[PDB]
Amino acid sequence: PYILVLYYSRHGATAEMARQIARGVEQGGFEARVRTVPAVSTEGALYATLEDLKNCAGLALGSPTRFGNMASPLKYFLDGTSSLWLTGSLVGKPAAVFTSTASLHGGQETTQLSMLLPLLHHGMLVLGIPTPYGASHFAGADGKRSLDEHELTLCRALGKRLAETAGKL
Amino acid sequence: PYILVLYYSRHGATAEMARQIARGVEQGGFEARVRTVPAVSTEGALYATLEDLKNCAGLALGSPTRFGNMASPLKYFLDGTSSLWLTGSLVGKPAAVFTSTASLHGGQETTQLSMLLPLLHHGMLVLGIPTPYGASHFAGADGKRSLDEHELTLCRALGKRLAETAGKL
Amino acid sequence: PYILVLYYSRHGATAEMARQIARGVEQGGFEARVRTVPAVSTEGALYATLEDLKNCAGLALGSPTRFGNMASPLKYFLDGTSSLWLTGSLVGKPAAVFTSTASLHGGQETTQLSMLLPLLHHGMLVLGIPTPYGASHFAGADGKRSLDEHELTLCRALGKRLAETAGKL
Amino acid sequence: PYILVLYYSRHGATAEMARQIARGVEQGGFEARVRTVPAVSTEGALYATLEDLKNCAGLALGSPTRFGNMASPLKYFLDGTSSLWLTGSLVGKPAAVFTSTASLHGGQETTQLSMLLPLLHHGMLVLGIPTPYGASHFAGADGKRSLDEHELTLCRALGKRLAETAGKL
Repeated sequence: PYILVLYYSRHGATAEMARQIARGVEQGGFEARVRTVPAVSTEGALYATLEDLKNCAGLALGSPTRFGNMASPLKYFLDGTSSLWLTGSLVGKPAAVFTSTASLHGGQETTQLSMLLPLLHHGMLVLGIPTPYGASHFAGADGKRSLDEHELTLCRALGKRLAETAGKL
Repeated sequence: PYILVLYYSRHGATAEMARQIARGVEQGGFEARVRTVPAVSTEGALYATLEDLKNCAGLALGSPTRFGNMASPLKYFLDGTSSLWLTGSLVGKPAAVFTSTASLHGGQETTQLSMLLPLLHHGMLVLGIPTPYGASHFAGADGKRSLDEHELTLCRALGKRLAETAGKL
Repeated sequence: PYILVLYYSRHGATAEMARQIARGVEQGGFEARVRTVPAVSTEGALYATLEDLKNCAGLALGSPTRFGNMASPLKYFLDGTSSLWLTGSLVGKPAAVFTSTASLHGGQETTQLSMLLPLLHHGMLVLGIPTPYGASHFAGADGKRSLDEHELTLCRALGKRLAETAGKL
Repeated sequence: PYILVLYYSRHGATAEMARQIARGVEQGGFEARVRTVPAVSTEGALYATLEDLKNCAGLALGSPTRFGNMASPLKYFLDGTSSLWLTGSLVGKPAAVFTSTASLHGGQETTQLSMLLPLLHHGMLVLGIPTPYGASHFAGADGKRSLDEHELTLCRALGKRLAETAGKL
């Protein structure tokens, strides 16, 4: 009976968003299981496992926007979920996304969008904020800037909405 | 207690897909209300109304792929739904998409994708087929080619899944 | 030897962006031919023609964001360009997009994105701003708010870049 | 005076597509520099370097479709190109994409699409096939199935078109 809040964070912006979403989830009648993934190479929160994904009632996926796509260490953990898609899990379970960007120009909607693609592959029901595809944060080219009362509200709103939908389902 | 199957059709390909989805919906424990929209200019099934959208338990949206986007007469009917977004309806209700293309090259996924965008704006919960974003049909450059046993299965599957989710919700 | 700046405007926000882009185009060594399209129904700048599109050296496409997609009257004019895609024109010619939104939440990137899809169908070379997919404007829920020195800079930058690329090509 | 054909391959499908594109590039008046990237973890062609990307006249990017996104080892190599975006390179240079999928359902257009996002971030001019966003290959759930005369034609066509555009630029 938990929503998995699964994310990756480089300079900790996506990490705080994760926590707030978790609060939302709790407010929504569910236990938040907040997890991350390890760095990758060719040469914090606890690390997520396949079984974490297999057993969640629903999922919130987070990454910093990295050139319009999700961060590779997260992509790496998902690339290792064939089994779960093949036996058709995550199917039926609700999901949402969230992102952080260190950039004025843009790139969050599209990244949120690119992260809903796989969830729709795993056959999940995707929901947003009524950005509209998911919770977003501007971090400022310092990576420094902190959430606002507004961004905090949106994170919990989404977390709460995700949990309530898993409930209603 | 009905799923609105809302679509536009030029040469009737999307129209047959609509019907099959409707069958799915019935199989799924719901009444299908199948509707279309009128042609637009500067100079079949019954026509949809705003109240049709306001009162549905859930929604299936269909168009032929027209240069990677949905057909304008459909876009025109949606552009007239501000009121519904403003008072935040459709929110919470499930939705799916479907498309027809007269083309080898491609363009269906992207069009399905571009049609899920607005549903996520109106705050809906979007579901696919576990293409993966929605039911698709190749019509062949004649516009002629008919559904297969396979494409028919997918249409009802989606319709049934949409209705069952509205149910579970 | 002209770049077609083709757009639709409801409350004139996209219209001013069009003009500025046109200035950019001129700065870039090209004549701007600024055109719009007429309203559509079931029951300003000059109107664009098919031949306007056939003969341009390059293209800038503009719309207000309407539920994550381009405005229907524009979609309607493009839907009438089969001939041009079929005989494979626009192919090789550069193109860019621009948008206006009356909304805080979001929706511009995705709309810009959904408008680059067709250009890639017609086989065009698409370029952005080095949002990153094209020039954007927040209009404020009044539709009232005017361009900034910043948004103005971006519009001409894009127009200038589009024209220069058509040049280099 | 070379087009960088940059790709990742798991079971060698994207690898053959790379080679064919390279042939295209040669036919188009350019030297193909075909490169890949190493596997990533938490615990063939030569490997690409940052300087390979810095000095190309243009770029073709390839991956297998991995849940609607590009493969993580490729994403990892791109995530290490901040410097190049920051000093605004790749800007002005043409680019294309290509993909392989082991799947009936779908996912190639969207993945091609998700790979054009970053290229548009790095400020590149993106071109397709006049799928329409780039060259695609069905590998069959064996990963086994080989290119067709048709898919081969498309790969070289794209490679040739990419090189010719870099030429014209």
